[PDB]
Amino acid sequence: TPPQLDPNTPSPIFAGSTGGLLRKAQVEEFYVITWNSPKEQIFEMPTGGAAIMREGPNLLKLARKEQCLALGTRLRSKYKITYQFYRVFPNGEVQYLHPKDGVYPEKANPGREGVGLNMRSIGKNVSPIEVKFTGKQSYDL
Amino acid sequence: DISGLTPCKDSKQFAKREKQQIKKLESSLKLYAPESAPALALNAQIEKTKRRFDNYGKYGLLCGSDGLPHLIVNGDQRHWGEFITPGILFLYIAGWIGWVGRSYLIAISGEKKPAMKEIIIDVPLASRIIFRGFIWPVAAYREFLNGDLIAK
Amino acid sequence: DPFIGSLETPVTSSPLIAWYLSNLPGYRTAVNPLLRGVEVGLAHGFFLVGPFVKAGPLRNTAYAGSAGSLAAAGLVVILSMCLTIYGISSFKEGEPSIAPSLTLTGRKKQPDQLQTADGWAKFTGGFFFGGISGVTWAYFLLYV
Amino acid sequence: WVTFYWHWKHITLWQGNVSQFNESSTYLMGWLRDYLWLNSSQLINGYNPFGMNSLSVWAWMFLFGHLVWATGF
Amino acid sequence: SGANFARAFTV
Amino acid sequence: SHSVKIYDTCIGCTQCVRACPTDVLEMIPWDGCKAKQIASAPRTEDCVGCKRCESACPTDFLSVRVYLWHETTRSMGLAY
Amino acid sequence: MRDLKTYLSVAPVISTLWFAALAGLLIEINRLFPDALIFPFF
Amino acid sequence: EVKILVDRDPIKTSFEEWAKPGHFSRTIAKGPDTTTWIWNLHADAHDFDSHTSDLEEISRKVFSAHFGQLSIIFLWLSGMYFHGARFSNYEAWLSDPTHIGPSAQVVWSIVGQEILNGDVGGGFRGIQITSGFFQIWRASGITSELQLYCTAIGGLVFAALMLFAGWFHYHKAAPKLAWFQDVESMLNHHLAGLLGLGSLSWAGHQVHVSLPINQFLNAGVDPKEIPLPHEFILNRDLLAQLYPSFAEGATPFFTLNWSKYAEFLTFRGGLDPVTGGLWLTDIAHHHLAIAILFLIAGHMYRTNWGIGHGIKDILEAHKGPFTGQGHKGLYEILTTSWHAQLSINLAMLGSLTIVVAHHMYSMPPYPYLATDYGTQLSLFTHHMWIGGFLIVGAAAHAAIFMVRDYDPTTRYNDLLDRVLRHRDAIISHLNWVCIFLGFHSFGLYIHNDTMSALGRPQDMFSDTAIQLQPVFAQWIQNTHALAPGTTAPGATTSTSLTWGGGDLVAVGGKVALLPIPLGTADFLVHHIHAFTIHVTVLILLKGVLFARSSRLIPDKANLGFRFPCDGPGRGGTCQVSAWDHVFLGLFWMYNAISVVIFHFSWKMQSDVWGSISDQGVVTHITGGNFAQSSITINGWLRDFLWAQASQVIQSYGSSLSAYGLFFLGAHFVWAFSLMFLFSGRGYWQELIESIVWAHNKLKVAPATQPRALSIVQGRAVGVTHYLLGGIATTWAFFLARIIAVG
Ligand code: CLA
Ligand code: CLA
Ligand code: CLA
Ligand code: CLA
Ligand code: CLA
Ligand code: CLA
Ligand SMILES: CC1=C(/C=C/C(C)=C/C=C/C(C)=C/C=C/C=C(C)/C=C/C=C(C)/C=C/C2=C(C)CCCC2(C)C)C(C)(C)CCC1
Ligand SMILES: CC1=C(/C=C/C(C)=C/C=C/C(C)=C/C=C/C=C(C)/C=C/C=C(C)/C=C/C2=C(C)CCCC2(C)C)C(C)(C)CCC1
Ligand SMILES: CC1=C(C/C=C(\C)CCC[C@H](C)CCC[C@H](C)CCCC(C)C)C(=O)c2ccccc2C1=O
Repeated sequence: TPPQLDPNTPSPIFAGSTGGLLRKAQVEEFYVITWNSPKEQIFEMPTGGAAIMREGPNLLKLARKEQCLALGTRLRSKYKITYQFYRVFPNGEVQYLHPKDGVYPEKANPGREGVGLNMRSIGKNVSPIEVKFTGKQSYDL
Repeated sequence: DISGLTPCKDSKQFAKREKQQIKKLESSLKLYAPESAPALALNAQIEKTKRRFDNYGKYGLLCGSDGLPHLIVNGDQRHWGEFITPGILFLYIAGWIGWVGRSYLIAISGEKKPAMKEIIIDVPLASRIIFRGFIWPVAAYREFLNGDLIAK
Repeated sequence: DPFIGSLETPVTSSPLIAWYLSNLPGYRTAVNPLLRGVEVGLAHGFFLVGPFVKAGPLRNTAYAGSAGSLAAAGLVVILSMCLTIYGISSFKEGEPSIAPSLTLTGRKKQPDQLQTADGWAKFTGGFFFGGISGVTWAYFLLYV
Repeated sequence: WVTFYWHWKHITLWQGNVSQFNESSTYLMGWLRDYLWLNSSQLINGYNPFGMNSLSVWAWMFLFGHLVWATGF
Repeated sequence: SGANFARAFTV
Repeated sequence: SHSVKIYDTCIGCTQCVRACPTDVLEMIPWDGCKAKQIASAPRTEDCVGCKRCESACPTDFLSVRVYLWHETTRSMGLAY
Repeated sequence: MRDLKTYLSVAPVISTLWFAALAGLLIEINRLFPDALIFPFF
Repeated sequence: EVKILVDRDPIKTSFEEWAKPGHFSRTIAKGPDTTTWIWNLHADAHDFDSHTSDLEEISRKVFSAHFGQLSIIFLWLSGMYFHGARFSNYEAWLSDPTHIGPSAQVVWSIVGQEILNGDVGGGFRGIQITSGFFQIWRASGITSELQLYCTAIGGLVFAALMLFAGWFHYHKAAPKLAWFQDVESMLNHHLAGLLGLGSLSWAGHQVHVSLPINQFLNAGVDPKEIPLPHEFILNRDLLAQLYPSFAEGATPFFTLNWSKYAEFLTFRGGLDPVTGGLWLTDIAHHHLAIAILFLIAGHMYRTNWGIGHGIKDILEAHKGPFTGQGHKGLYEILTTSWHAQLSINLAMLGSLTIVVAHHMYSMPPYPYLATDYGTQLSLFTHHMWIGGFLIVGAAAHAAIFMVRDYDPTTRYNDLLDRVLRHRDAIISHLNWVCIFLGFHSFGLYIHNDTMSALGRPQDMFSDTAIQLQPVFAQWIQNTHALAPGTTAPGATTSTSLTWGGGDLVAVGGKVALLPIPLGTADFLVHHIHAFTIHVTVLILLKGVLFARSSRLIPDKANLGFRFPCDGPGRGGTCQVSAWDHVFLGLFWMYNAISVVIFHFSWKMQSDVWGSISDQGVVTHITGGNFAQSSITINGWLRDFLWAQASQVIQSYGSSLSAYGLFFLGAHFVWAFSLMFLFSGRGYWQELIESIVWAHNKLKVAPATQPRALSIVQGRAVGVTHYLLGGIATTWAFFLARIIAVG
């Protein structure tokens, strides 16, 4: 799948709260979550309080990945709405984060590489004396 | 006699303590009417104190320097009933309890769900098992010789 | 912008409060830091002189004023040392300033020169001079 | 426990009478009343509204230890 | 008041 | 960043993938079991160490293991 | 009647009856024999 | 409209459900596999909201539980009355109350415990009681034992009736949901019926029975010669001789010339010199006025007719400067969830109990109560502990509501959302004020101690070196002293003697009340009180506000109200649930209440209570050293804890030995609690593993596998043991000291 873009999407109706972005947003990074709502309805923000999401495409800014994922999973469970979020740096780079293959991770799809697979039982690991005086670790082998 | 102790029927501090306690009781006895119920209660207390002191003296205990009886767990034949005679009795009773419990557990190991029998005891089987502990040493010794006491 | 971690309230953004806060020496931008440091030090020393001369261990003797003034001078010296240490540890020499470059209107503005090694050094020197001057002026006024 | 036992036995021996320990060491109220409460009388009087003496620093360190122990909680 | 106290020591 | 390792005792019940709150794990096809799939952990740098994945794993001992390691801003969960 | 007996066979009720009976036996023994520090029968 | 709606036989009374435990929850009902099951069966016994979801069943269960509680209370009252009737010396105490100690418990003579039957006085031996029941009975007019027997029988009958009513309302006729949600009728009946008619009837009893009998008792007549209460009702001559106004009958009241009733309905105020209590005429007058006010105020809400007011209309139509629309959806929230009502009622009850304690020590309402020091101390301490516990529980139930009963979609409230949207500012300001208050309040004491230890007594914050006087409190005291002359023309004297100025009141050679001075020590202690209260408020408010979600955990609502943690990650996330916040706030509530009761006890023993001589001088119990010795921590440790504990520890071999035994037992339990508070579960599980191996080696392993207690259970056990030990220690110390010296 080709990653999409978020040029000029509007934002939900909110009155403001003290759980928003901080200096880290200006300094390090933040996250942007976009979805599509069929009707104007009231939902609950991760930061605190209640907001209203408009009909059409909706865009929101958050400080951590956990907040984006929690809001997205609430949308999926309760409203049956697909969602996607990116990460934004101060330099303007935009990185696509949620489903990278266009499919949620809970479902298998060919074309996915295996990472961090140990082909042995958890009780076959070597003792720490074997790996002493070297940088590697027993579970790393 | 033993470890520089004095027999309890010969020491003087025992009598002094008895006199002190009796005087303390009689001081409160005087306040009430002689025929009133508190007078009867205090007279009963005085009689109990005197009987206790006489029994302690007659039982052959050994008071110390300060005036209190001292127990001897050494093993001398003159103090069989001080520690050794009661202790054996305890073991007997104690063994009883343990034996009974063990038996009951085995009696419920056969069924598929023993937890229901553990949280809700049954009275018939427990009553059958209870009286088998009266001869616990013999059964325990026979099981130890046979080899069924220890799991394998 | 609602999603920024702040709120707009009568106290936070009021004409009187904004005007008062935008005139304090620590918030001017086009002024070189030395004068602002001098003003801040003068105010702080003149304020600080009082409690030491009033509640010190020698408040009941004839040595109250001198001991209190000396204690205030010591506090000013320690504060100057702390400021110098913070300036050394925080800002680098050749790097540009890290002040915001645009205001609420969005109009671009020159970044403040206080958030730099030389600017902070000038501010600390001015603060030290102003604090010493304020302490001695308060001592002169109180006991003459 | 060990230090309490040693200190009480030796202080009763030094003071002259060994009957106090022999008669009050067999129950816990004896330890609480005849060892701590009885012996704290001079220690808690290091400084008072009337004055102070050379035992003031020991009372101050007593309170300091109490405060640190309570802060650990 | 004596009878009330004696009620406990009847036996 | 912590270290999340998947062992071969897995049976592919998809519980660990659902339990993760940061989208670290995923599933790939496999042939070592009946379900014909296994887990993998590409986005390890996002792991926060909550150990929710280990709580939902039916096995005599867990087939997914999280070892804590050097901490950072993302793994510590700082919002400022 | 079956379920009444079943409930009366539950652990807390059986335990409290057993402990009450044992406490009564101990109390009566201590009342009959006032105080004793040794075993004088033998 | 308003009507009675019931369901016939919703459930059938059967013993089949008793046979199997845990029928309320399916996972409990399955069967026991480990020991944890047992510990769960008691944890969710009264969690009616989680057994089902329908409101009708929850409401019916709540009604039945209330009936059972009422039956238990009635049984307890009947037992107290029967003990007063049978094993007591009430008749001896009636004639000579000053020299006889109340006692209503007698110990058997089984082992050697007969020494607990101390000689209280009046030819009686028994445990002295400090419940204050004897004063209540004397003020009620009871002068015999047959009346107490009849009262006990009536209480037993009422308990039986309450039990039958509970069974009938749960199993035969269960009210429907619409019946419960009719709050207008409930409020009308609770105000006009329960609170108005009850106080009017009590005023009737006081006017008709208590007043003449108490007049005869105060006149010096023997209790056995006073006429029976019904003779006053039957005979008008006796009342006419006692009160001429009754000779006119009820004619004046219907004629609006009520001044004729000024003989036994007065406005004097103050304390009665003979018994050191409030005038009974004033109390009867106050009860009559309260009855009239409550009957008037109980007809405000519209029920089933045209007239009245609507609660929803009042809430919605209220427009103000600061609120705005504000209260709109509050009616549904407060009529749908039980937890919000529980929280509000708990907070109100706790505050009311604390106010009750303050007012009751300030003005003694019963005869011969002020001169009984043990009763006063016990009542004050008990009521304040109860109030603190209730206030603490309110926050826990508010957190429960916020976690499991709050949704912004169906029911939306503007004020709640506005509060939630800026929690950070609230918490930050509360934290700052707590830090500042604690720093100053405790730094003053530390500075006093340090200047004392260095031989510099002239640099203290004391009454001689540097003064901090509570000027506002002194001004209020002076204004209250000057009020009766000008501000209260009707009142003959001051409302209470606590205000500065006036005269000492003493009964039987013992001081009853005198003005209480205020100095630097009172200033410092009040600021410490404020600091502790603020810290407790901060803990509870943070726990309530951050229950749904936080910056660390953005989905704390899914985990629930009671979850130990989230994991070792994020640096560690132990104790983030609101339950842990309640568990933390319990300790601070305990601290604050302990400090307050210590302050009250020392101040009363130092500057109020004491003895008076024939010449006129007053000698207090502790010599009035509170004003100079309470400004240092060493003074609190030496002059209060060390000095006043002599009577507790030296009570062995006497009639107060049980107090010393409890003194030691509470210490043991307090030390025991740290075992659960400090350690962790894994070590205990790993030890139980080896113990279980040793068991299995001998074929005695149980089917219910042993398991170590869960984390939340361990914390709960620790806090329970800690609180019990501390409270028992204070109880034993206070009671022993005040019985011995008072
Ligand atoms: C917690 C509060 C506290 C307070 C108020 C005091 C107060 C006092 N101490 Mg003690 N002391 C304390 C705790 C405290 N102590 C502790 C914990 C210890 C350790 C054991 C000591 C040990 C100690 C020693 C060893 C000595 C004292 C002595 C003194 C005096 C010296 C004060 C001083 O010169 O500095 C005051 C300095 C200032 C710079 C004041 C700053 C605060 C200003 C007023 C803030 C006001 C803010 C403003 C109004 C807010 C809004 C701003 C807006 C207008 C824009 C003073 C009476 C000395 C003495 O003997 O005196 C008789 C002494 O030798 N103290
Ligand atoms: C039912 C009988 C029973 C029997 C035979 C044993 C046997 C044993 N116990 Mg176990 N134990 C039991 C019950 C029993 N236990 C219970 C109920 C508990 C929980 C309180 C424990 C907890 C326990 C611990 C913590 C330890 C042992 C240890 C031991 C061993 C050393 C003896 C001793 O120290 O006793 C210790 C005894 C106790 C602390 C209390 C036992 C008293 C119980 C209440 C009596 C049994 C009554 C039961 C309800 C009867 C029901 C039967 C009825 C329905 C017919 C020994 C193998 C020790 C060890 O490991 O040795 C190797 C040890 O460390 N036990
Ligand atoms: C004027 C009549 C009236 C009276 C006196 C009361 C009084 C009371 N109600 Mg209220 N209530 C009323 C009308 C009334 N209610 C109506 C119409 C409704 C429906 C809207 C409710 C709804 C209601 C609920 C849902 C609950 C109460 C509860 C209570 C009790 C609180 C406990 C207490 O404060 O101790 C005061 C102590 C005493 C006065 C007890 C003495 C016994 C009284 C006098 C019995 C007579 C009262 C009864 C209403 C009349 C009998 C009816 C029947 C014979 C036909 C108390 C008995 C709570 C309770 O405790 O549960 C049972 C409770 O949960 N009430
Ligand atoms: C006004 C009455 C009141 C009522 C009706 C409720 C109602 C409720 N509470 Mg609340 N609560 C209250 C006051 C009240 N509370 C107060 C004052 C506090 C502050 C401590 C709390 C704090 C609180 C907490 C912390 C929790 C609740 C919860 C609950 C619910 C579950 C009850 C439970 O399962 O216990 C069943 C019964 C027990 C577990 C009994 C425990 C034993 C107690 C603690 C021992 C006391 C010791 C005793 C006095 C000492 C004697 C010693 C001797 C026995 C040897 C229930 C709906 C629970 C919840 O989950 O709600 C859904 C919960 O977690 N409440
Ligand atoms: C026994 C000692 C103890 C002490 C001193 C504290 C201290 C404090 N608690 Mg803790 N706490 C304790 C036990 C203790 N706690 C226990 C047993 C529990 C139960 C688990 C808790 C649980 C707890 C909770 C739940 C909370 C606190 C909070 C607070 C803070 C309140 C603000 C304030 O007053 O601080 C000011 C400082 C003090 C009063 C301490 C004494 C300092 C004096 C003035 C000396 C200063 C000396 C000087 C500066 C030394 C410099 C010399 C050096 C350079 C060499 C404070 C840090 C609250 C908080 O953090 O909110 C603000 C809060 O939320 N505590
Ligand atoms: C003074 C309080 C205190 C007490 C009494 C204990 C007691 C004990 N500790 Mg703990 N502990 C404490 C504080 C305390 N600890 C603290 C502060 C810590 C630091 C975190 C620990 C950490 C700790 C560790 C790490 C270990 C223990 C273990 C033990 C046990 C050692 C064996 C033994 O002594 O048995 C003697 C038994 C008793 C004195 C228990 C009391 C018996 C009661 C009173 C009998 C019941 C009677 C009565 C009818 C009660 C009815 C209740 C009522 C509701 C009806 C024992 C249970 C060790 C262990 O588990 O060994 C097996 C161990 O591993 N403890
Ligand atoms: C102590 C106690 C008790 C007892 C109680 C009692 C005994 C009670 C009583 C009560 C009563 C006894 C009551 C009464 C009431 C009454 C009323 C409430 C009345 C009213 C009236 C009216 C309202 C009137 C009116 C009118 C008028 C004014 C005018 C004309 C017309 C008419 C007449 C209508 C018991 C045991 C239970 C329990 C425990 C405790
Ligand atoms: C706080 C508390 C308490 C106390 C309580 C009390 C003390 C209460 C009381 C209460 C009361 C005190 C009540 C009352 C009520 C009453 C009523 C309810 C009445 C009624 C009446 C009626 C119904 C009448 C009728 C009639 C008649 C008959 C005649 C005329 C006409 C008419 C119709 C009116 C206690 C200690 C327990 C503890 C816990 C808490
Ligand atoms: C002591 C302790 C334990 C172990 C405590 C246990 C196992 C409780 C034991 C309770 C009783 C004594 C066990 C037996 C109860 C039966 C009802 C006994 C029946 C037989 C007769 C005696 C009635 C924990 O599991 C724990 C967990 C988390 C934090 C702290 C701790 C902790 O401190």
